[PDB]
Amino acid sequence: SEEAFIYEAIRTPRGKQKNGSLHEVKPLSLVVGLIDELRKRHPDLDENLISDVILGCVSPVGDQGGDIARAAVLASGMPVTSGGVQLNRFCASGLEAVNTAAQKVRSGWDDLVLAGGVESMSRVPMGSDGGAMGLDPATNYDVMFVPQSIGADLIATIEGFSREDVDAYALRSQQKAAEAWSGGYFAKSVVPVRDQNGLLILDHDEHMRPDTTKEGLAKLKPAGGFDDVALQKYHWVEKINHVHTGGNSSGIVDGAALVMIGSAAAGKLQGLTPRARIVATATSGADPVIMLTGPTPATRKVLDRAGLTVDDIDLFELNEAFASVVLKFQKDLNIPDEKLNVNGGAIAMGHPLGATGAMILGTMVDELERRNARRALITLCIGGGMGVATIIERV
Amino acid sequence: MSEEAFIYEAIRTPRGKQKNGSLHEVKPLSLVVGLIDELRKRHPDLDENLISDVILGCVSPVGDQGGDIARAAVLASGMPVTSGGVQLNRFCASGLEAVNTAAQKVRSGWDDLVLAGGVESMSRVPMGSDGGAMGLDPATNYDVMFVPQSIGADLIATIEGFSREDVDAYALRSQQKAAEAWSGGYFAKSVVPVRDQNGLLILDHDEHMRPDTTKEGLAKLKPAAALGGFDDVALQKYHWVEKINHVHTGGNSSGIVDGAALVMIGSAAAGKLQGLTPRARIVATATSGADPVIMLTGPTPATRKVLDRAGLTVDDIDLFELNEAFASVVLKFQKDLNIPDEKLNVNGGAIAMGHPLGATGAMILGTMVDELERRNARRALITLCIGGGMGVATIIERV
Amino acid sequence: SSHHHHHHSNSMPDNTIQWDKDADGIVTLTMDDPSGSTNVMNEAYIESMGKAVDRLVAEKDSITGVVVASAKKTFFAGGDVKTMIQARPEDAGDVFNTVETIKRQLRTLETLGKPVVAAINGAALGGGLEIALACHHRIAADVKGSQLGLPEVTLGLLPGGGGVTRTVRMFGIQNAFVSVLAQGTRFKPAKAKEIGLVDELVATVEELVPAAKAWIKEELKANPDGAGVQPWDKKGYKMPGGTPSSPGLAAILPSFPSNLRKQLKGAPMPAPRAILAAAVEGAQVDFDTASRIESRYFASLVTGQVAKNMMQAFFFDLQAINAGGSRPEGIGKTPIKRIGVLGAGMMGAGIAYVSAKAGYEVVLKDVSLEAAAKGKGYSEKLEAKALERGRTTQERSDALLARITPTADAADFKGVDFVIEAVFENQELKHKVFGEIEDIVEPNAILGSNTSTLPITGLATGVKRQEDFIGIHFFSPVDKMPLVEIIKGEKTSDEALARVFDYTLAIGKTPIVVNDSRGFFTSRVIGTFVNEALAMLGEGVEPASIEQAGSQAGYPAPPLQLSDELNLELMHKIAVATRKGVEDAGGTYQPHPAEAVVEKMIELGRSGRLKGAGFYEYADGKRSGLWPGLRETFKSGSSQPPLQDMIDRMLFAEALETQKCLDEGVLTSTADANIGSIMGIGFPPWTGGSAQFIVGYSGPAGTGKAAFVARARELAAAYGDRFLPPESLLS
Ligand SMILES: O=C1N=c2cc([N+](=O)[O-])c([N+](=O)[O-])cc2=NC1=O
Repeated sequence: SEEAFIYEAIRTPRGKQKNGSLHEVKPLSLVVGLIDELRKRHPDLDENLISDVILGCVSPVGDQGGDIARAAVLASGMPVTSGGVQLNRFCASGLEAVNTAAQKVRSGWDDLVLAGGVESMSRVPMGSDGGAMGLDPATNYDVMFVPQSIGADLIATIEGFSREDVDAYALRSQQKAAEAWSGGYFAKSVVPVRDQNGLLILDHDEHMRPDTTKEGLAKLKPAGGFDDVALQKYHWVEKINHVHTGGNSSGIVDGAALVMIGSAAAGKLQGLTPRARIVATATSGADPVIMLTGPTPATRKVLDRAGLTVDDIDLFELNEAFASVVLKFQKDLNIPDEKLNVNGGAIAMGHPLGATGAMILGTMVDELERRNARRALITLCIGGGMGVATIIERV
Repeated sequence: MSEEAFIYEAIRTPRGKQKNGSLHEVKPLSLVVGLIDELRKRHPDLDENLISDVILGCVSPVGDQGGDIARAAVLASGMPVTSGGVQLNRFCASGLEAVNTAAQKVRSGWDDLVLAGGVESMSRVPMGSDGGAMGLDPATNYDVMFVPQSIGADLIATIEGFSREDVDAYALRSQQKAAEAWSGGYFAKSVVPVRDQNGLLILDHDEHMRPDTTKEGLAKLKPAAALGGFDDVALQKYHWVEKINHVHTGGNSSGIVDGAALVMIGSAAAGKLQGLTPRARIVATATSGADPVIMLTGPTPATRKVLDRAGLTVDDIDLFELNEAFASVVLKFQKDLNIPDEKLNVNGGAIAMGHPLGATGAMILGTMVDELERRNARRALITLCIGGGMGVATIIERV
Repeated sequence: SSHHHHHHSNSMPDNTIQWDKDADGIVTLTMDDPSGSTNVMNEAYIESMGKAVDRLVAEKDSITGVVVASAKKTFFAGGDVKTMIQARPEDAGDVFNTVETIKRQLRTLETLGKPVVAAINGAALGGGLEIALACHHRIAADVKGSQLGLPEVTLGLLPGGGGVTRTVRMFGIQNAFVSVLAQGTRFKPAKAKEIGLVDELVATVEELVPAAKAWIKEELKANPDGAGVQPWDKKGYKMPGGTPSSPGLAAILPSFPSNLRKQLKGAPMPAPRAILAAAVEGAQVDFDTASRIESRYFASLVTGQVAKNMMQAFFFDLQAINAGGSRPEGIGKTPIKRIGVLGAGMMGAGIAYVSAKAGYEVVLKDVSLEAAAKGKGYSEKLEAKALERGRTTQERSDALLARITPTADAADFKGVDFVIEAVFENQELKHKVFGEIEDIVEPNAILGSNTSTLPITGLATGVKRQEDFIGIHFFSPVDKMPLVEIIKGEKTSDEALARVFDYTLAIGKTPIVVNDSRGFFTSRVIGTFVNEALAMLGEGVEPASIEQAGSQAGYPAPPLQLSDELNLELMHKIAVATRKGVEDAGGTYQPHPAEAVVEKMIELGRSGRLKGAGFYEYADGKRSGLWPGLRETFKSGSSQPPLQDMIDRMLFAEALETQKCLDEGVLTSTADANIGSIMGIGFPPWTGGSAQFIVGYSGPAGTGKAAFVARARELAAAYGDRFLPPESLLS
């Protein structure tokens, strides 16, 4: 019934893993910093009308345990009635939080919802939470658990993506990310992180290597017998071509992102101006061994659900977990090259698991408005073989 | 808000006790897969490809409960790989939040058939194992006056004037109604016994129950936060209160147990296509909160909000189900809304049978679906207090 | 990245470190700041250590070990308070960079690959101990007066030169915070070695540098692989008590902030909680990341208001008092031989104990030998508790009690040159008691009176030598209260001021000098504190809230509890004397609203703890709890003002009352007002004193004197004209 609109979409800069600027910053502080920015954007906002705060977090332990979303509500002084829930759907958690917020707004039982995610991978490395799919031999031996990097190398082997092909995609991601920063595209959405004294800690995406060359990408080296496990299922493949390095894979970084979502009435009541409308969401899946093929049926599903086709979509934003995944996605749906990840992706700027979905979502909200374009489709692959997709329409 | 969300199945495991419990040897992933296999047994021809998501509440998602245990259940149980799997954590209401989120996904129209519930193996993954952004940050913990739930319950009893005999009288009442419900066969078809990989019985009853509980036995227990300082912190906010009367013991508080629950939620068209009979309808859901130091007064504004959202009053509700985290919280809830006693937790609660954090919300929800059918009544309202002083309430209507 | 403050472009600071390299390759850094008698962590030190640390790296091939020593009586004490007290919020970047540069030098020294030994010859406090903690081995000389610790929390700061980070990695979070950091405890060298702060001791200072070079030579020969490597820089390091992620410490970690909040009673003291945050956060990351977090919390305290309050009082105000700021200029000395205490009550017995503990022969007279004997038992009871705690030997305790001679005969005051009377608060009684003794004592004896309210000028007429009559006001319990309020009568000579001034320092207490005026400074100001609380009680405010308000304001005792020990009958005749002075001068007395509550409790037979019942109940000599009939008597709960309003009313009443004492000439300096209010009546240390509270007030509406007046006018419009500020505070 109700229509869900995006009113604000902001994110922190992404600090790198080794000697990163955000390593001294607790993930709770990353979220609270963005809450304080929204207050600066709308100081007359009646926070009592915020009914929930939904955060994605893939490793909710230690600094990220104990429902970090509720911690953000209390630490930031938001009303105690503003809720706070943590969710984990692996890489899509940030976008799942946005989709869930939109679906709660559509049901009419939530008025104004904050959504996003947070992941401080330099403080809480992935796998810190444990898990049965990895640490239980009975079920690990059955689901054929394989790290996602090997799934990506397998995709490049089947589709025929050479080492030069995946490095060529990594290069343009660096080029397009550098062009977006220098062009001022991110000047409004990337909120610099500061300490309790106001001193600057970080104001840009440290993981970026804008002086990347194709010759440098070739010098890089690729990354338990998991190769034999994957080839046991994909038996028609004799050998996996390991083409993925740290230069054509997503960067491990720290960051957080927030998105404010509400109904037209909820925004009008609070003097907010809508920026985009959530058209449709979808969730699908694919092979759990190859792992990173979920986005293709999830994108197909969200298009049929909205009565749209690829030709109706202006921008395609797929998370750059690995270069072959994006090239597989581009090849399958025949995505024009000038519509895909136009402002660079995780290869250049980093992939802070729980926050990524909300970051690339807000990235398309800005780019649609900047280009004065109509529709954008956002999707992420997920560990375990899942897929989430979202279509937004500029307003 | 177009599609109506319906409950088609709601089952749970028995709750195994903390010390020498029957479920201590059972991985929490197995407790969920067992419930999945029970749903297949009840509907062998259901096209599992129409299940679009599996949403599990879990308050300590670490170790045996980390790595998106909902996704682990999908893969381990051989469910279609497109059935998703998401873990959420909203403290005590995680189980009901998962159901509420499942229902809200169906109402938006972008999901067809969703499994929802929770899992908590507290004998294997104790409360607090996940750490906590508030606990590991003294700068946060100092500002937001963190107080454990047991002291908020004592503070509620002090303000409202609930004596040690009052809270123990409710605790006796919960043990009795729980034993009557088990003896009367009420739980025969919803409590799914846990078995090993050979089919051997492990647990078929809520072994935390103490049906021979007496008033005198409860009075002999000692009050329960053993480090100190939290009383002073609490009274720093409630400065008009002089002394906290610690009245809560292990016999009038929720039991630490292991368990899991699953609920199947879908649209009318979804159940019709799979040949399913709808058992009840999700009328309305709500989320509110109250004072974070008292923490456990959150259920009251969430209940008034879900009643107003559904256009109902207390009189329109036939059964009230509130989680028995602490006896004083229930007596405060009953006192605030003038809930008739014959309508409140009519089959017992967590004091008798236990409170498996992430799964409790779905357990007491399914308890009301079964009791509405057994009594042929119309409406039931289910609510739970939450840590950090949040509240979740849900109204269901028998179909 | 640099070891220096500047890296661009007249005037450079002097050198404070001497360099010396022996034939073995052991460099001896001898800190000797020519600008003072104590090495301090100022800009001259930072530049001097920067050159030395640069030189240690450049000549590392010819250097085998380092020794850090001092040429002063002390080792190294404190930082530049004059600079840190001027740090504005905009100066946070400069403060941050300074401590980061300071720790960058100590970190290079620490990771030199060579053993560094600290030769601690004297006191190593604050920044001094932080330099020693950066060394791999610490040797101290067990000399008299030597103290070691990190007492910056007492100035509203934290150990920002690695003190937090290193102690936590030496002792764990809990032990470092509780034993060293949270209260800035000082340790004698023997205690320092016992807790792990110091490794070895020597009897004299001349053995230090040789023993240091000896330990270097043996460490190189015995442990060549781990020489110059701190425990936390080894691969298998495991923090004592565990890291925040270890299951054992994680089980009790969330209770650390609540326990600290219990200790502080909810008072607004930010430095302890900043230390706890830096400690815990630092233990989650590497040493260098931990150190940088330490700098950010430090900069947060230095630019805050509370640190400026504390630095103003406990450093500048205290130093001015201890330097004879209130003492008459040209007066010599006059040693004391025999002290004569009149009265064996709690006051007189406490005065005789602190006088005997200082090494004086005391004659303790009372009306009966049984009474004087029970007075000396107060000293025996404290000595017996110090024997069990092990703080004094049986030989030293026996000599202490042997200096107390309990008597009932006035002739036993023969040869007494210092009289301290502590009898009942009654003029003609003190007149009588002094008359019985003025001719037996020495003709040059000081005639001191421990009076709370009666003016000294009137008390002086009861003796012959009024020039030697003076008010020497102590505070219960005397063995713990550190202030002495010296009251100058009209006839009191300037020499008598100095003799009591010198006596106060001899017994280890802090003096203030006050001109004669009934109520003096302490009693008058503390009266407005308890009167505001009794006003709130009469207005219908809950007693539990009033007590909570007093504790969260920062007071050591809540006001209803304190009123029960001041005795309400004494408060009654205080107002009766005030009412008589106004009505005899023809004026109209405006009674304080608290007077109606006092007379009410008197009528109900609950005049205080001394008579068994007051605002609290008392059983077996202990306080039981708030009297249940209190709520019914005053309709408690009918008035529910904000807690901050209750807190501010108590603080502002004393702050405003202090300003009057300064205006009327009762006090002579703001230093005496601040320390006098803190050490005398227990004004909260975070305010820096009742005078500093005005110039440094901080509320939601602003900061400073202007914001104080706005809040005072806010309180006056809602609670009464008594909160109106004097013209001295207005513009
Ligand atoms: O008992 C009843 N239950 C009902 C349940 C529903 N329901 O919604 O499931 C409805 N209805 O649909 O209006 C009407 C009902 N009328 C009744 O009398």
